[PDB]
Amino acid sequence: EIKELLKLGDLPTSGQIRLYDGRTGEQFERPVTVGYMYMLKLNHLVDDKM
Amino acid sequence: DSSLRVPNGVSGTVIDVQVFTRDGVEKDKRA
Amino acid sequence: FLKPRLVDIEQVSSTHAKVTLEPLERGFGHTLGNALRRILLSSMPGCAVTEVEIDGVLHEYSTKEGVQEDILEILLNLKGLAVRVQGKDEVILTLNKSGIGPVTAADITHDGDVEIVKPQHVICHLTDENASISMRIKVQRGRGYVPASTRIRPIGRLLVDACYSPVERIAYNVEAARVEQRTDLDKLVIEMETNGTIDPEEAIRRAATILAEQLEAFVDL
Amino acid sequence: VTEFLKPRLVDIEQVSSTHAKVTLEPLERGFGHTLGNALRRILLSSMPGCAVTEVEIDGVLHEYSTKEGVQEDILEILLNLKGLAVRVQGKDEVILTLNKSGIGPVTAADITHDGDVEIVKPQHVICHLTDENASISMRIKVQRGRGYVPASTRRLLVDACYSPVERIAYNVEAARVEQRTDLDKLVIEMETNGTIDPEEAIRRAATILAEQLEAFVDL
Amino acid sequence: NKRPLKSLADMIKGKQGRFRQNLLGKRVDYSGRSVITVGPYLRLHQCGLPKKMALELFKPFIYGKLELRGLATTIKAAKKMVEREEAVVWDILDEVIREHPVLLNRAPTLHRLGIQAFEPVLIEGKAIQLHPLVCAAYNADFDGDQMAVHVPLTLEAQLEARALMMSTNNILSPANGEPIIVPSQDVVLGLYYMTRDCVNAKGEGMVLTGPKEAERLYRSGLASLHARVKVRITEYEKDANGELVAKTSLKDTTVGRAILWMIVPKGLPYSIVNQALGKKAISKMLNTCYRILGLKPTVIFADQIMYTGFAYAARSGAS
Amino acid sequence: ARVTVQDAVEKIGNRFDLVLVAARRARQMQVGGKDPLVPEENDKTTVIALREIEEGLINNQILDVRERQEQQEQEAAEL
Amino acid sequence: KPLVGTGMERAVAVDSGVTAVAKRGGVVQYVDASRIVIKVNEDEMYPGEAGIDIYNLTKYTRSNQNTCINQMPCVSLGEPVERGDVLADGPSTDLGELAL
RNA sequence: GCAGAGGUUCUAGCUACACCCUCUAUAAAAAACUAAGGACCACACGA
Ligand SMILES: [Mg+2]
Repeated sequence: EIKELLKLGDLPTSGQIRLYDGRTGEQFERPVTVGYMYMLKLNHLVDDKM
Repeated sequence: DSSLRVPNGVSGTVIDVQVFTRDGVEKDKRA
Repeated sequence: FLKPRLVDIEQVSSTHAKVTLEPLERGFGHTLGNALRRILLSSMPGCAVTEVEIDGVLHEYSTKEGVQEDILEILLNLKGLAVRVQGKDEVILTLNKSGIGPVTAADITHDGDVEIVKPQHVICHLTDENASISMRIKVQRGRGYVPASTRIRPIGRLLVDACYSPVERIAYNVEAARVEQRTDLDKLVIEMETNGTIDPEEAIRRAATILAEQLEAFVDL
Repeated sequence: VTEFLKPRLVDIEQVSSTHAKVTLEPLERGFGHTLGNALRRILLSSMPGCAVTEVEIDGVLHEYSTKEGVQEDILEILLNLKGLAVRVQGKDEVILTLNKSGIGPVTAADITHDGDVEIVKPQHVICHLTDENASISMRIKVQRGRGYVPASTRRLLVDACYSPVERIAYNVEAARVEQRTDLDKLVIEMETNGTIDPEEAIRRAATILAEQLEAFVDL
Repeated sequence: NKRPLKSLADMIKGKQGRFRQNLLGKRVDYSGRSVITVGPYLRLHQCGLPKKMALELFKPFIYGKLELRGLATTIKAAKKMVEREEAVVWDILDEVIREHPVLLNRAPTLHRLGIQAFEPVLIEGKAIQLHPLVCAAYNADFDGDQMAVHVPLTLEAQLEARALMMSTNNILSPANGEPIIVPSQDVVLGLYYMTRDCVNAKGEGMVLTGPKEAERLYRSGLASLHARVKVRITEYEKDANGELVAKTSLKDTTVGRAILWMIVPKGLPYSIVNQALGKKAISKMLNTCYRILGLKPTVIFADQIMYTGFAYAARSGAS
Repeated sequence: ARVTVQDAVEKIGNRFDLVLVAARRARQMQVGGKDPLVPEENDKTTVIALREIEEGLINNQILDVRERQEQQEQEAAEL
Repeated sequence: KPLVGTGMERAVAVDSGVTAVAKRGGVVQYVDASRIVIKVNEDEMYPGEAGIDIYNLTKYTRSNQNTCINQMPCVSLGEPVERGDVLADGPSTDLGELAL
C-alpha cells in the first residue's frame, strides 16, 4: 500500500531519493531515505538543565 | 530589600498579575 | 575560459523564476551553481517585518475582542507577508480595518515606495460588527535571520522574529548547452524560489557580487 | 545591508614549498564552506597546467611487457612520469626525450631541454638501470591541459594530472572576531607538484573564479 | 505523617546516613550540569562548554583577573560586572579557560574513565559538547544524557587533571589493554564504507601515484571511492633501532583504503588499512598504533581517523 | 598549548612525582617572581611547568638544588 | 496534524477536556479568539430555557508543567456545527486531532 | 585599615567575605559605593 501511495505521486516507489550535499554540492551516493515523520519535542529542554 | 526578582537566565513577558489581599488590610493602588 | 551570461530568465510564476547561465565547462557548472545557491540561501537582503504595535493590545499573548485568532497568530501571519521597499531602509506600515471580513495585506496604507507583492496574504479575520484593529507595522531591510531575542521599549510594543530572507528554495541543474559549434559546455539553470520581494535577475547578480567580493580578500581587481 | 565581513589573512604557515596551509579568520557564517568548496573544485578540476599524457618506448609497444636490465616495470615507469612536474612556455606541446644508458638511476635532470622547457624537480627519479649495456629512451608528450584527464578516457597512455595541485582539504571551524556570531574560519592546506607556489596557485584559482563572474559585478 | 522519625543511629547508617551522604561522597561547588552535544569538530583533549557555564563556574577566577588588570577595583564591582556580562568580561573569561581543565562527569560513574578532564572550548549555547570518541568510554548517549562539570581550582588539581585525567592520557581502559577511545558507531561505519571495493566501480584499474592522487580522483568525482586500483605508497617501518625506514611498493588496493593512508602515522604498516576495517579491525589498528608509535601520535591519528570517518560517512549517505 | 604529557612522563617515569614537581614549579611562578625558563606562548603556569619539564631542564633534582642554592644565598645575604 | 497517524488522535482529543466540544449542534452566530457563540438549531433545543450556547475558550493559562493551555477557535462565522463536534483546538490540537 | 567613632551620600557603614581617609577619646575639606539565613517525606519524570 505504501509503495502504491508513493507511485501515486511523482515520488519513487523505493521511498528514498538522491540528495546533494549542502556544502560540497555533489549528490550523496546510495540515495538516502527522506520523508515527513511526526517527531515531537519533549519538555526536557536544555534551558531547565543549566 | 526582599523584593521578588526574576530568576537569572529566564526571561519573558508578564501576561497578568493577580493580587490576593486578606480582609482588614487596605489594598494598594495596583490591587 | 568561458563567461556565463544572463542568456534567459524564465519567469514561470509570480513568485519563483528560472534563470539560465549558458557558457560553463567541466566543474564550473556544479561549482558555480552550488556557490550561488549557498550565497542566495545564506545572505540575501530581505525586507521582512520586525516590529508590530497594536492599537489596544498590551503584550504578545493577550487577545482583543472581535479578532478571529490570538495576537500571536496575527504576528506569525505578519511575519509571512512578503513586502519590498525601494528607497527607505526603514518604513512603518499602518493597517486600519473595520467591519466583518478578513484583514488581508491589500488594505495596508502603503507609502509611495513600499508595496505589498502578495496582497492576498491574510493576517487576521474581524468578526464583530463594531470590531476594528489598528496596527503600526514596522518593516526594515536586513540580511539573514535574526530572532527578536538576540537584538539590541514601551510595554505596548510587540517584537516579531525577523525573517530577512527573500529566497526559500534554490535548486540548480547543470545540463549541456546548445552552442553553435562546441562540446563540453554546460548551462546552469537555477530554480530559485522567492516570496516575491526580490527580482531573480538582481538576486543572482547580487549573490555573484557578494561571491566575487569575498574572493578579493587576497586577489586584486 | 550589502556590507560583509571581508576576511583578512592572519597567519599563513609556510610549509616547504611543495606544501602550504592558508587560513582566514573573519569571513562569514556558511561562507567558509562555500569558499573552500569553490576553491577546491575550481583548482582541482580546471587549472592551466602541463603534465605528461603519452609516452612511447622505442623497444616496447604493449603495456604488459618489460625491458631487460630495469628492475621497475614500465607500468611503474609511467607512474613516475605522471608525477613529473613540468612547466612550459607559450608552446602548447613539446616532445621530451630521455636518451640515456649505463648503470644508475635516471633522474629527471637527464631529460633533454628541447627548448626552454623547465623541470622544477631535476632530482625526480623516473627509472633505475642496472646493466651497462642497458639503454632506455622514450619520447614524452605534454600539453597545457585544463584539469585531469585519466587514461581510461583515451603508444603508452599515462594518466595526465595537468593541474599543479596535489591535495586540497579545507577545514571550517569557528572564529568569533570581537563578540559576534560563530563566523566560519576557513583553513586550507595545499600541496603543489612544484610548478607554481601553492599561494600563487590559490591566487590563480581565485582569479579564475572571479574572472568567471566578470559580467555579474553590477558594473 | 505516621512515619518512623529519624534517630541518632538512622543518620549514621544507610544511604542517607552522614557517612555515605556527606563524607564518602559530598556535593561540591564549581559544578554545573547540562545535556551533552556531539560537536565532532573538537579534539578529545578538549570539550565544548557554554559561555554561561564558564562564566558561573569561573567567577572567582574572573574576579581575580579583573582585580589584577584593574578593570574593577573591588570584588563587589567585579561581581556586578559579571552580572552585566560586559564584553570585557568575556575577554577575561577566555584568558582563564586557556589551559584550565574541567572534569566532565557522568552521573553513573561505573569505572575510572567515567570522569575525565577536558580543556573547555567556549561555545555559545547551553549544552556541553562531549568529544565523540570518549562517548564509549563514558557510556554516554545523546538522548538527554546529562553530565556534571567540575572545575579544579588549585595548581595541583588542574595540573594532575591535565597529567592524568585528560582523554589524551586515557586511551586504554583500566579493565584491559584494549583501547577505549576506539571509533565506536558512526565513524567506524564511514571507515567500513571507505575500505571496501566494487568489482566494477568508476575509475578502476589505473595506477595511482599515491594517496594524494587518490584523494584528487575521489574529490574530482571521476573515480569511485572504493575501486580496486594499484597505488604507490611510502610505507614507513621502524625495524631499525628506532629509526624509520621507507619502503615504496605498488600494493593493490582501493581508492578508499588509499585515502586512509595519509591519516595513519608513519610507523603503521599498510597491511592494517587493506581490509574491510570493521570495529575489531579499527580496535586492532589503534592498539598497534599505541604500542608502536606511542601516545601523542596515537591521539593525533585517532582525531584524524574520527574526522575522516565522519566526513566520508556523511559522503556515503548510508541510509 | 599542549594536549598530552607523554614525553614529560618518559622524562619523569613516575606520573605522580611529575605532578608534584610541576606543581612546585607553578607555585614558584605564581607566588614568587620566578621567571619561567621557557618563554611562554600565552600559556598558563600549570602548562608552562610541563613545558619546562618537557625540555628536561626542570625536575625534582634541579628544582631541589635550585631552591637549596636560593636558601644558601638567603643565609649569605646578611653575611 | 500528523501526516501519518492512527485515527485515534481525534478520539483522544475529543474525549479529553483540552478541546471545547459542542454539547448541542447549530450554527456559529459569533466566533472570537476568546469566546465562541453557537446558535442551537430548532430541532436540537429544549422548549424552555434553551437559548443559545456560549463557549468561553480558555486563553493562555499557566499549566501544571508550566505550559500554555491555549484554545484557538476552529470555526468561522456561519459554519454549521453538529452535536458532539470540536470547536476549539486546545493545546497540541489541530482541527480536533491530537497534534502533539 | 583589624579594638571605637566621624566624614561628603541615604537610618546605619568600625574589613562583617565585604569599598576610601584620620587618631587614641576630638568629628569634617572629599568623588567611584553597601546587606553576611533557609530541612525531611511522598509523587512524577530523565539518563
Ligand atoms: Mg543515552
